[PDB]
Amino acid sequence: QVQLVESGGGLVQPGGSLRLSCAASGSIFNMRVMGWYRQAPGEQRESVASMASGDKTTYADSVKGRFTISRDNAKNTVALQMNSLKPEDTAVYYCHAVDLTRNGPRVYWGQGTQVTVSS
Amino acid sequence: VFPGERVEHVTFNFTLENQIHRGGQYFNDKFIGLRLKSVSFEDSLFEECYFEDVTSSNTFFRNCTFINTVFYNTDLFEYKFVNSRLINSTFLHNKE
Ligand SMILES: *[C@@H]1O[C@H](CO)[C@@H](O[C@@H]2O[C@H](CO)[C@@H](O[C@@H]3O[C@H](CO)[C@@H](O)[C@H](O)[C@@H]3O)[C@H](O)[C@H]2NC(C)=O)[C@H](O)[C@H]1NC(C)=O
Ligand SMILES: *[C@@H]1O[C@H](CO)[C@@H](O[C@@H]2O[C@H](CO)[C@@H](O)[C@H](O)[C@H]2NC(C)=O)[C@H](O)[C@H]1NC(C)=O
Ligand SMILES: *[C@@H]1O[C@H](CO)[C@@H](O[C@@H]2O[C@H](CO)[C@@H](O)[C@H](O)[C@H]2NC(C)=O)[C@H](O)[C@H]1NC(C)=O
Repeated sequence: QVQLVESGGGLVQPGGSLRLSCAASGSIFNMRVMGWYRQAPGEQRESVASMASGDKTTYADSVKGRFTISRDNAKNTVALQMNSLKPEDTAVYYCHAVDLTRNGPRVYWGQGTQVTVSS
Repeated sequence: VFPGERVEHVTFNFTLENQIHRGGQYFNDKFIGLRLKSVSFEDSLFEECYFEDVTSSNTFFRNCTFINTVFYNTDLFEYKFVNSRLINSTFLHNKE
């Protein structure tokens, strides 16, 4: 078990930004550091983005010019830079970690944080 | 196709154009950045396997017993995945 840390919820205006920072500690072995997902009222988690491994990234097309990911492995953290926050696009944001250890793949999820939009 | 064997962290980082790879055990697989076209896996097994990025096209999985497999970024969906036994399989992210 790797302990994950969630943060950064609350109201932000469109044109403003939030830094939602994933962090983890314990049993970390060159892990794929936590990417981001959006949980809606309906049972489902939309992918947002990930910079979890190497210096490369995959962002969802649905978050083009909206959600940017930057990673600092030396810290075991991932920062989601939320921008272009159109008022209807609210969600609970989640950190999704993947364990790449000797016992094979394992995954971890946080409880998520709620982001809403100020106007 | 030739009968597959059991490979520890095969990490076959080269692209394949062969049709089938019938026979598979693949314990602790570490496939990364492989672009399959016209490739199939039949009667294969995967335990603690990991896929990083596969731009699979026209490739499907038949009689594949995944167990504790994480795919991260892949092109695999039910469309490209034939009926087979899957347990504790996760699809973190997907591509268009
Ligand atoms: C994926 O793997 C995990 C762990 O290998 C599975 O979790 C286990 O699921 C079984 C149900 O199939 C549950 O077993 C429970 O374990 C307790 C432990 O004290 C025991 O009293 C009972 O046998 C009870 O049924 C439980 O959810 C969990 N058990 C453990 C020990 O982790 C999981 O089921 C696998 N995924 C799928 C889809 O089966
Ligand atoms: C793909 O696999 C090849 C072969 O294993 C890797 O090439 C090796 O790189 C190492 C480390 O520098 C060398 O010691 C070897 O001589 C190389 N072998 C061959 C056959 O070229 C290559 O780095 C891998 N590439 C990726 C992207 O993982
Ligand atoms: C799907 O594959 C499994 C094995 O990968 C087949 O079951 C095997 O059948 C042979 C028959 O000689 C047995 O010796 C093995 O012990 C079986 N293994 C398992 C895990 O059951 C099964 O028949 C295949 N089914 C189809 C429809 O292709």
